[PDB]
Amino acid sequence: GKTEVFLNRFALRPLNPEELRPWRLEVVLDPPPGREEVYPLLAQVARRAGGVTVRMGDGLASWSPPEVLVLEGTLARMGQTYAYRLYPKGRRPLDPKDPGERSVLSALARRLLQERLRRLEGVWVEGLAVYRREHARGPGWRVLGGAVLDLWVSDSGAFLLEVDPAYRILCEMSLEAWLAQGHPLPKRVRNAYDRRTWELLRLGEEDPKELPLPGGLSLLDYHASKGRLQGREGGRVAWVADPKDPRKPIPHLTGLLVPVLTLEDLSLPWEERRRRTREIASWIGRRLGLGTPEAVRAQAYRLSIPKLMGRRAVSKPADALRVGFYRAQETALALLRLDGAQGWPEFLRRALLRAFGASGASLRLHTLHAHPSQGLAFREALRKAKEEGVQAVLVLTPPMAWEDRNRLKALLLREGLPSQILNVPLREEERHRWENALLGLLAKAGLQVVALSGAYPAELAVGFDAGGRESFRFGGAACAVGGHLLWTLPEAERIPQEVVWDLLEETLWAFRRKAGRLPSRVLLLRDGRVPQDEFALALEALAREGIAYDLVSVRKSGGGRVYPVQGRLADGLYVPLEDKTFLLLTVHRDFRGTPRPLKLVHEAGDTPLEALAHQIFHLTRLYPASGFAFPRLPAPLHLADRLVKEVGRLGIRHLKEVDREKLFFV
DNA sequence: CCTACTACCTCG
DNA sequence: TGAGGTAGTAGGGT
Ligand SMILES: [Mg+2]
Repeated sequence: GKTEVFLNRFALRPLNPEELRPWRLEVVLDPPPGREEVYPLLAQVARRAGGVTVRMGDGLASWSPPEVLVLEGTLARMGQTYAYRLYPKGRRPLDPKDPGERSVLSALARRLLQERLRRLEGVWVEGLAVYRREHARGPGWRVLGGAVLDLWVSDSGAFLLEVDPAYRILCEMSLEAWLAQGHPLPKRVRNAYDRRTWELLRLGEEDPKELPLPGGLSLLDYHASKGRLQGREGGRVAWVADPKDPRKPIPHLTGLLVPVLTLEDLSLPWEERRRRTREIASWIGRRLGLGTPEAVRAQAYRLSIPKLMGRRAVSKPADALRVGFYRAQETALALLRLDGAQGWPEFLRRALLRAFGASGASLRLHTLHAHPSQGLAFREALRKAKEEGVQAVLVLTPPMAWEDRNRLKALLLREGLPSQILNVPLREEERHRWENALLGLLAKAGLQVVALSGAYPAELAVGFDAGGRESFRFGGAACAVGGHLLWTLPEAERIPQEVVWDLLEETLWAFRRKAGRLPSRVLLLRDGRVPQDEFALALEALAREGIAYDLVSVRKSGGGRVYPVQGRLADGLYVPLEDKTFLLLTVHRDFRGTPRPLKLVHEAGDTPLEALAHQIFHLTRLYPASGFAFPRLPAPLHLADRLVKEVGRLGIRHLKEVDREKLFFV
């Protein structure tokens, strides 16, 4: 079932010979810099030279003639002040089919765009973003509307425009004028004289004229020495703290600070965004000399709608609260009220009783008559509950302090009980909140509430997540789904490539328990965010235990946007691009702006791409703790993310007191 | 490319 | 602590 789509990219004219044959320029820096310092330097030199020049190798490339560039000059990096001399080395014709050359050409194109935007009338320009309309204004502020553009070169030697509409919140005032309008104090603020930012702590009346500043002159005298005040006598003392270490305070002036405004002190329907993409594309196209922008169309396919099921077919995990679960053994749940009231609110008890009745499962509801503020007796009531088949506890409480939330969760978890919080006051009308809480509680108690009916290539699908930003050197989490759902952690700084295999191996082991075999083929999912080689060991071991596998990277960005040529916009959209890579629009709702397609890469294995798309998109529905909206990412990745978030939150790098079939972290 | 924060709007 | 995605904002001396 195929269709056709638009991407938010636009084809423009092919590059002329002069652009294919740009000026090449050698660079010398006195003093000669190191090895891990030369590149940032060269970029700085390229900005310094002026014109449409970029870095190429250890030199520069330009579309502007040497005669309008700044050939000799002075510069300052990390203390070392350099002098640079440029030497024209002729014109080097680059080929777009060559990736390195094309990368240089694309840099030159981005430069071209930036320069053409800078010399443009009537618009408000910032970087590669252009803003054309005032969408809102207020006493001292503004919300501009426009688009973030991009411009690169295809391997075919042609320009490519990318357009995505956006708003920009701007402040037209200094901090003092902002405060003089009676507006509240912003959390973040900026130097009016440079780009450094701070967090605003408070105000001070320790007058600016008489405020000693580390050996010598005063606040005012200091700032006036650097010619920042430029005549004007600045405002009152603003106490500001550099974002890094908020412990140490630093004096400043409200007349030299500019509020950094957030929406705290603006989304578009897909159809509107499509429109404005078109409009802005046309305008930029006219204002450049790039020609007529022609939107790139792509072949797409409509994946089949997943068939969720409980004790009867279902559309969302909430209807299982009426219809019954997929797998429900006997359960005992327990209530703990941190407020003053007693017993279950009747609607929760009723919903639980119905759901279990319609599943042929027994349900026991215990009520903990103890308070978290009794250490010993509370732990005794806890163990008494646990020793009577209690599998999870629901917590009715006022909004908790964060630290107390963490403490309570930790305490209950260590005695062996996963926990769900639901805030009071709580009306029966607040349907989605307590239904969501109930689904969460059920999933934490070990229940399989929904499952996918269908034939899937990989019997087991596991997704990973790292504790560190860029390696698994700190661990450490994995989640899997058949189909039953499990999680895995490492066991208390390690060789990054070993952690991954540890997680995968245990996962396979749990599968060996509950299923009695090893899986035929498996689906390995990673959110990229890591080098591939951290998986090499796992890939080889997988190929050594005789297990078939696929490795797919799943990224949230870099796919741009996808619109339909005609008709309505739906999910289950699979857009093939080429070599092992594809877009996948997993999730969308009308009121929910415009969807952002996921970008997926097929790194290992050799299963048909469409099949992988099918299963991944289907796993989009298997997350059981939402219940009204499906996650954008496949359940294993979503769950893995939540798991490391919760491990970091609770600090449970050592937790062997809870079963791995229970999803305590939702 | 990635995270975090708050705001918004609904509830496959 | 209900949760989802899409928005905006930020981040990868004085
Ligand atoms: Mg939760």
